[PDB]
Amino acid sequence: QVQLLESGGGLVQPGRSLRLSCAASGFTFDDYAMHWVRQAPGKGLEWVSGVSWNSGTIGYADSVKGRFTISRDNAKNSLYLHMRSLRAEDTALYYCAKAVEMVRGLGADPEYGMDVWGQGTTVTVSSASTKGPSVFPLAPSSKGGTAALGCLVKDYFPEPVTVSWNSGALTSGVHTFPAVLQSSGLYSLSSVVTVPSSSLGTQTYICNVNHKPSNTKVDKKVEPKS
Amino acid sequence: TNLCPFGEVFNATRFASVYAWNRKRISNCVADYSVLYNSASFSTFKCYGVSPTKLNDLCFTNVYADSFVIRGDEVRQIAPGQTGKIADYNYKLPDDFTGCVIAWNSNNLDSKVGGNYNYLYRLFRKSNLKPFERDISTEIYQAGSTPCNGVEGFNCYFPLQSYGFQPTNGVGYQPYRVVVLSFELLHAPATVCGP
Amino acid sequence: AYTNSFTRGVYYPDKVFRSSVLHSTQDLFLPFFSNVTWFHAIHDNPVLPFNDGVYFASTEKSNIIRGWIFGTTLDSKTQSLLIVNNATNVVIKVCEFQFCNDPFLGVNCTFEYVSFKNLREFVFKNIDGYFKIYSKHTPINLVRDLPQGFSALEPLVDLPIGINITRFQTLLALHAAYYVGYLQPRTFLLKYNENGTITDAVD
Amino acid sequence: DIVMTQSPLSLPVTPGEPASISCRSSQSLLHSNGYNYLDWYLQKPGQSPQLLIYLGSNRASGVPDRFSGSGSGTDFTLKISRVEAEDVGVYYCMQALQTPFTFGPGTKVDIKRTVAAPSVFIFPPSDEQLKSGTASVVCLLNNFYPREAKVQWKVDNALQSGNSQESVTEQDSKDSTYSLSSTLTLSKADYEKHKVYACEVTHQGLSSPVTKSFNRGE
Ligand SMILES: *[C@@H]1O[C@H](CO)[C@@H](O)[C@H](O)[C@H]1NC(C)=O
Ligand SMILES: *[C@@H]1O[C@H](CO)[C@@H](O)[C@H](O)[C@H]1NC(C)=O
Repeated sequence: QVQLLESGGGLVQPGRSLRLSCAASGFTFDDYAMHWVRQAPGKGLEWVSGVSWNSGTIGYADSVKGRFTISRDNAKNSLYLHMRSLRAEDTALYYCAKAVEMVRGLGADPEYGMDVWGQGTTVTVSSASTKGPSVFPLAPSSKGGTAALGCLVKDYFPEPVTVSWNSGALTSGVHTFPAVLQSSGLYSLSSVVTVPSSSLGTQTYICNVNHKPSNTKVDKKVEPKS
Repeated sequence: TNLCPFGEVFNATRFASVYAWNRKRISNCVADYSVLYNSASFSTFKCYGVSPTKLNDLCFTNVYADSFVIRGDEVRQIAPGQTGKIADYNYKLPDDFTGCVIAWNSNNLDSKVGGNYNYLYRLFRKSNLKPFERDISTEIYQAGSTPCNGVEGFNCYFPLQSYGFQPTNGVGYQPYRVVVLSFELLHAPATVCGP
Repeated sequence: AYTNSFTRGVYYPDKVFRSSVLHSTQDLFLPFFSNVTWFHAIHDNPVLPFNDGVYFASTEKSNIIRGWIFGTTLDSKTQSLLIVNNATNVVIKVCEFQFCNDPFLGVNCTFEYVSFKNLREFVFKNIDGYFKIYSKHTPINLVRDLPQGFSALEPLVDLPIGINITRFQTLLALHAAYYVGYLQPRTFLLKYNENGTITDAVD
Repeated sequence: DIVMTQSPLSLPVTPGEPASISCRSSQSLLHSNGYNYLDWYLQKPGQSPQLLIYLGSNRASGVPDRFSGSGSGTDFTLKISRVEAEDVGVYYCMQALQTPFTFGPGTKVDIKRTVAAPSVFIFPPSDEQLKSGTASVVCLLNNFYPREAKVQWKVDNALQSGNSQESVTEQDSKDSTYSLSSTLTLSKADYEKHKVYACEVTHQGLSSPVTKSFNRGE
């Protein structure tokens, strides 16, 4: 079966190089025009580069022209992308896609049809030492009906953190939002659950934060304070 | 009667650079040499081993097509003799050659408006090539007696140099596409024969 | 343990018939009377050199030898050639195989092809991207050594790959003996007999 | 250097109702062959995108016959005759005429329901933000439709900007509602100066934008 496996991701400081590699398995590798397409985090796609059947590049995107360098190898069924002089705006997923029309199968030669897509890598760029999360409480407003309370994680890097409530049992009424990015690169997010207010002043509610790279599992007992 | 796919090599949208010239096999066909000679688009059709007018009755065991893109001036360095620079560092022809060379201008296609970069040519090698050896490897190359610490500061220059290929230069500099046919009559049953 | 290679190693260099004629040709042969390396399979399978092609003689009554791995890198790096023979399939492949040591069952690819009671002797050569394998199978009843006698060596197969090979390694089945010799550029005089089969040669 | 646009920007569809989407260009993509080079692409939530239509209308391989493509010149359309539960996500149109290629901003297709109003909450910084110089305020909006809604961060009528950010979640599978949350961060030099802080929400379901305010000290 057709497979498209890419590799090369990892944290890289700004002003360095990387070499992404996409390997194809299951078809005439030299009988399709490959493409490399980025995907910004939580945004739309964006074409980056491509290469035709005869190892002839077809130009790069307008805002990236000057640094990226594509190359292809039909003997080893591989497609390489060298990247130089990075900036903080080049963090995104990267897929390597394949054309549809076989050359000489019907005017000109074909370039469209990005049909088969591999699961992209997760290239990222930043300059910040790995710091642990800070956990903050969000007590009920104490205005009550079903009032909501939560906990907010701030200044952590990198992803992913995992937040649960009541050690894992409480699942109906939870909400956790994606990790927004901040000024200094230290991320932040929060989670919140809604519980009956008459059931706030005496029950037990704990949110549990787990950070894998920093190797921590912190507990937070959230209750109204007055 | 199943014709052979030459149209997939001459009508190639792009042509590999000179230092990584494409090298394609062809076998089990009936090759049609009538079109490749009568065509009015070429500007240099030359044959050394066998004159073009009698290719319709020579059966070869095998045939190879080399394809690349070179400068307009330097097309006069693809020949058995006539050594120089490009034939000395990138693609050297064997002295007892039995084949043909087809070179034609592609001013419109292979040249962009602001300046191209996809085409590179080798420079600064250790020793002259040998017939048909392909050296795609890039390693930082030294100039003088200096330890090469991955440093290229007047100590070890990067070999490959980039063609400009501006669309407004004289006829001596616009790109020319080159396809070199090499015939082989090795000991084996004839695989290809013109009709 | 070394062995005296009496007269082995003479094959058909040219594909043109001859008859009852003495033809003197210079080629890459195995010199008469060399010391061929022995290998015993009790309780070897090390990496051998591939300097100038290889004459590989396998004496067999158990059929445990299975093929050959040719290359220089040998771990999913370059197109390392492989010959594998199992009960129905004789596969010649040049994939970049990902299994470090002796890939077989116990008891990044380009091209592929599919087709002490006996002596199967092969010679492997590589010229101008043509990998040529010349084989011969002979019936013997002897348990000890490489026998004394003369035979031709029919040219069997050629493969269009064209890679630099400096080492090779035979392989077996998990849960015998064989001999190896190397080739030098000699100049023989072959006696093509009446039907056209090499009946003798002088080095 | 060709810029596209799509319309509508985001539309809610309901199973069993035909869908229609228009992609517009700047230069007509009619090539010398007579083929338009536009392509229509789909992305499901949480997976790699997939091809829908190539060469203007030519249906792609392996997709059902429920999609239709039409148009020419500078206007093309995609119509889903019988939409179902497995047709949510993002849609893009891609040119293939003049390199570099381009992708449209993207149309967001989701499941429609009855309009619902958000529930609004506010959250001031704790006592852990009184010994750390960093003060954060969080406004929370849950269980609202549709996607569009907007917030003002108000401090003594002096609207701010830049420093306040926001984030939203995916559509809840069962009741098909959204949740938004905004955060405002500041130093320890002005937080303990201004008194009344307010989060203002504007949405269709509310007659007037709703202001939830808290006072300092109290
Ligand atoms: C395609 O190749 C054929 C055979 O060489 C030639 O006759 C024809 O003019 C070519 N057309 C192009 C350049 O597309
Ligand atoms: C195939 O071989 C190449 C050699 O560079 C390697 O990079 C790649 O990971 C290999 N992939 C497989 C299928 O093992």
